[PDB]
Amino acid sequence: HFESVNVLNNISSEPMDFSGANSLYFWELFYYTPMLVAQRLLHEQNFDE
Amino acid sequence: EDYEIPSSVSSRKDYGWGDYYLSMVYNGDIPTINYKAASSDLKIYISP
Repeated sequence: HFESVNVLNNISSEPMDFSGANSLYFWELFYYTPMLVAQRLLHEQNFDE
Repeated sequence: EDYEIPSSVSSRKDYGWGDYYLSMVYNGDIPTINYKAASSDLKIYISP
């Protein structure tokens, strides 16, 4: 049924989950936070920032 | 003790495209770095 199956014997860890329980917080750190900040700077005309 | 050697590598130092931009060797890594040592004898074990 499979094209291939392999055991990843060198993998003891995995990437942080942006769909998981703490995704909320990561989402605010990486996307929402900077979008909030940019919007404010735009309103205040600090275009470069 | 003797040498401070990183245990793994995930961050690339460089990369590039293959011919005609149709492929790339990319996001590879070094899951494990082990080492042994003796005076003037440093042995690095890399599992890339």
